[PDB]
Amino acid sequence: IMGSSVYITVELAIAVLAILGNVLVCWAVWLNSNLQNVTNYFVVSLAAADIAVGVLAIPFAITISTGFCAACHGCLFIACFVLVLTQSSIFSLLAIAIDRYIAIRIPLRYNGLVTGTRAKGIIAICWVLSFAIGLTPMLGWNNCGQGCGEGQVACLFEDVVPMNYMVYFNFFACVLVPLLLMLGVYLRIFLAARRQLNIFEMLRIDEGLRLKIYKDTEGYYTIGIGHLLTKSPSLNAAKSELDKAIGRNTNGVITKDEAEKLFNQDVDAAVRGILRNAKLKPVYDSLDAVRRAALINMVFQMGETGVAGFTNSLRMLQQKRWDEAAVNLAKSRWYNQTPNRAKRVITTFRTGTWDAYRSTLQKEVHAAKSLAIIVGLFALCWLPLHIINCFTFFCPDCSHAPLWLMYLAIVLSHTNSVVNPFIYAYRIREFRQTFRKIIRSHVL
Ligand SMILES: CCNC(=O)[C@H]1O[C@@H](n2cnc3c(NCC(c4ccccc4)c4ccccc4)nc(C(=O)NCCNC(=O)NC4CCN(c5ccccn5)CC4)nc32)[C@H](O)[C@@H]1O
Repeated sequence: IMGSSVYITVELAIAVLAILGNVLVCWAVWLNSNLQNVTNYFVVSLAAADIAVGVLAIPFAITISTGFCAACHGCLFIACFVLVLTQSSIFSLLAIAIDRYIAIRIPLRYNGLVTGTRAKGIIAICWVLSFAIGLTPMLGWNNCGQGCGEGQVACLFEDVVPMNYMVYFNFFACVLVPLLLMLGVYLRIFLAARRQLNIFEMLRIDEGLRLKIYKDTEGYYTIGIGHLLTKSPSLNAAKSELDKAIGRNTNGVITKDEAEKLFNQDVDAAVRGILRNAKLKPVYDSLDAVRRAALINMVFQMGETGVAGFTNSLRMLQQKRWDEAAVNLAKSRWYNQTPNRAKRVITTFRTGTWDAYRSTLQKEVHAAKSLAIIVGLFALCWLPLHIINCFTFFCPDCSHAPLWLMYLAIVLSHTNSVVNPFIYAYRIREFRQTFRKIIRSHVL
């Protein structure tokens, strides 16, 4: 079997899978309303980039390898488009990555930051950037300012696209940097996923963390986790009290480190409050650190009068009757009014461990494994090819990778540029379910 014949065959087999698989992803997002959030706007956008990679880029990439005599600029144009379209995937994959970072690590600012308007804008930015970079060769940086006769060359990627372009501008800027950002995103999600738990993380999950001043339920300026600054209607008075509490000019913004110093002051304040209260003091003294955190949690929610309202349930906690206490607390107005928060706090009371709060993280251990898969593929599929280029460009004298290896590298580059949404999308239950619903219907 001819080598070239095996290349064209595998490459078109990829072309089709790309089309079929990614249509599938856009189909799912079209039916299921519950899939029509903003993340999936980035997913579809990649879906689409990848469809054009399958329908256009791959056929042009094949052409580029046959070496027929073409007008240099005609063959430059074909070459450029494959660069544009593969470029679009990479960046579009990166928007997906950055979308996830914000959704997992700064979830209280995600809506008012990645809205539908901005998403569509960011997609414009990706596509415009792809053209800018991929069309650069045509604006002059190319291999034919000065066999086949005059004006024509053998149509092969390396005959029209300069190797210094591909290494210095394209590799370093359009593969290495995107990859490196994706790596940092993965790692930072991972550290969030597997974070150590304590009273600070506990209340962040229940109340949120703000690093910037916001007006509250009833118009009062606040910061961190639940920290009232002033009742005064002035942002300027608010920031002034913030500076006095922190110890520098904030301009209304703090660090996570600093909001922990605040939270701890508020905790000390709740403990002092509890110690003065004769209905709570004994219950608090009898408990262990983690159940103490549960008791303090209720207080931050209801104040101390309210917590002292649970006479029966407080009694049972003092007598160490955990299951009997849990059931008692679950009958309240508190449970019915805010059930998620209460069930987590009641489990904490039942167990003396952080389990209820740990489970809240399993959805981001999920997200981190996904990013890991994407980034690992991405490195696998894009590096051999660009590493091959660098060796050719820096060390032209030295031993070559053999033909089948160099060509496999291209095949790999195009596999990632197609099967990327699908893996991300396949690992989500809501997608996986919709896939099944089409497959056992419109197909059959
Ligand atoms: C977002 C970024 N986008 C991309 O990276 C996309 O752009 C395309 N691309 C990116 N570098 C590409 C690239 N490097 C050129 C590289 C090479 C060649 C073949 C396979 C992989 C890499 C090369 C290395 C060394 C010398 C010249 C080119 N060759 C092609 C592309 O068609 N080659 C196929 C067509 N040529 C050829 O058979 N020449 C032959 C190969 C064997 N000979 C050798 C070998 C060693 C030394 C001298 N002579 C004679 C020339 N395509 C590329 C590819 O589709 C990527 O997905």
